[PDB]
Amino acid sequence: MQGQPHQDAGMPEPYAATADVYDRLVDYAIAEWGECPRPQMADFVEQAWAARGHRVRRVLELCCGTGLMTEQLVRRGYEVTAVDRSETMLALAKQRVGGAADFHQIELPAPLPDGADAVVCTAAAFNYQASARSLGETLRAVATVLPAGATFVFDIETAALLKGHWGNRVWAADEGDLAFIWDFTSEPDTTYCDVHYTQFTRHEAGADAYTGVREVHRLYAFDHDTVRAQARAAGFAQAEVFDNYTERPATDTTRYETWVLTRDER
Amino acid sequence: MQGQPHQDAGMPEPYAATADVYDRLVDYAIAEWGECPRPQMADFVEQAWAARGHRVRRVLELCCGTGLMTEQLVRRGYEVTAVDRSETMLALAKQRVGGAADFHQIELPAPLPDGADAVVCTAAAFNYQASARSLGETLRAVATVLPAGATFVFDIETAALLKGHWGNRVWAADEGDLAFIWDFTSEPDTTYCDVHYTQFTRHEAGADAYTGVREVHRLYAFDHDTVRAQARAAGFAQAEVFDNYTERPATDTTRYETWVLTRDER
Ligand SMILES: Nc1ncnc2c1ncn2[C@@H]1O[C@H](CSCC[C@H](N)C(=O)O)[C@@H](O)[C@H]1O
Ligand SMILES: Nc1ncnc2c1ncn2[C@@H]1O[C@H](CSCC[C@H](N)C(=O)O)[C@@H](O)[C@H]1O
Repeated sequence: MQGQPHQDAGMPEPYAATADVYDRLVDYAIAEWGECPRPQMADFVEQAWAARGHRVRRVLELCCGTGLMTEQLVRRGYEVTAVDRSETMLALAKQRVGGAADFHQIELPAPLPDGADAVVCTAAAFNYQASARSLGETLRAVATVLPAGATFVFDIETAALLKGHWGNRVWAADEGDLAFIWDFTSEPDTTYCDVHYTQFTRHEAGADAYTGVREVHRLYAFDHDTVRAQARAAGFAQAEVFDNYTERPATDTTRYETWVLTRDER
Repeated sequence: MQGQPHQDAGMPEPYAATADVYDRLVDYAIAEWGECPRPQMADFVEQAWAARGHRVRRVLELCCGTGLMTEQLVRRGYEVTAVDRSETMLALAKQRVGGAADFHQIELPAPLPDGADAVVCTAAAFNYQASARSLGETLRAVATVLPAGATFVFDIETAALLKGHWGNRVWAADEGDLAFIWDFTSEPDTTYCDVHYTQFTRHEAGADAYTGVREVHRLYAFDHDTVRAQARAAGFAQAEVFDNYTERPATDTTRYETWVLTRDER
């Protein structure tokens, strides 16, 4: 996976070993750090479409993961195409949604399936973009399949958090059947934070045996000037930034920034 | 163990399951949180004795643990008596020091061996005292064996930390062969913090099997007025408080307070 630490043989790529705990860790993130529940994310994007008079029918979802946002869009009656680089994540998305969405294994940046009325990318997937250059190339791929005036909504963890909050701190929990640790490290003059994730899964209740699994996730911070510059060059001169899928403009307490990009029109 | 959470059958008392990782966790605490290395603790207590003209020969050490402070005192030529409630901790202290100190298994408060010229209690052992009442009873036991003008030096984690720092936060580390989590919880109107400690010990390098162990430690906060009141009632009207085994008076950044109590004289 481009942009992730070079590591030994048999070391998992992000989500290659942890896909089967992802939904549980999302429930934890919602309860602990303020990650937005998917129904609210879907309410927000629908409100954004309605406020522009967009008769959105076809939605392209990037980095769909296990399909938590995909299922909201499918339930609401959209014709959903959903893409992700991870075969383990996609297998869970297919279990959740079945044939009600069209799934593709694609590593961004790469050409995207044509025909959408709107594009979404939820839950900080864009923090895996390896560079401002790659981010711009991914935004170009989106612009290619969106008509003038159409919208792309995505969220990222705010740049300071990957350097000054989580920054170099540690979080963990012991839930008995599973214990997990996130150890964040960010070197002085880099734009990224390495998250060393470790988990221990109990073999059986009432016994003390566990299996340990580790994954390293490199997360890149993008400041507002970089997002705006790459968006403009990609064909989204208009970009706005909100606080975590609410209509409140982003402020200094925002942890998850929701960017609403509008495709250039005439 | 009085003052510790009532828990199920087969749940370890403090240090009953973790004595064999204690020295390693002290090395971690020294590196991570600023716990004072034992040679410096010993330098500080010796400087305090010299500043009073005390020809200290016999030292009583309370809550000696695995003997890290005991070994400093023995090396420096003192005649050391050392006591602790924990058979697992004392077995490690005897491995370290052998017959060069006189060890007793005693749970404080209780009568102490007579004859000391000075008493010490290092590394926050007094935060296990179950109440201000118990603390006072332990101080009385010390006063009983100390002559007029003699000193008792002990340290405690500062009251605010057990309510406002560690307070309700989490710390953890994954070191490969051992991973550990401290999960601190402190209810609104209590004077104590429960530390849920969990560790996972690797069976062998190059394999993913671990064994999990948990211990719960209830730590009590004592404010300055309480320490001073119980010390006075016990026969130590003079009490002074320093920052972590330096000659600097305690301040608002002090995490480990070093109390120097002087036995009443005429
Ligand atoms: N360059 C890239 N191309 C495609 N998928 C990517 C990617 N970088 C990261 N991902 C995917 O981004 C996801 C991040 S987790 C977010 C999942 C989902 N959007 C949700 O709302 O829960 C993972 O499934 C990961 O495999
Ligand atoms: N009431 C009590 N009576 C005796 N020992 C006690 C006690 N409460 C706690 N302890 C002991 O206090 C120790 C705390 S760890 C500190 C060990 C040592 N003084 C050092 O400098 O490293 C443990 O060994 C524990 O068993």
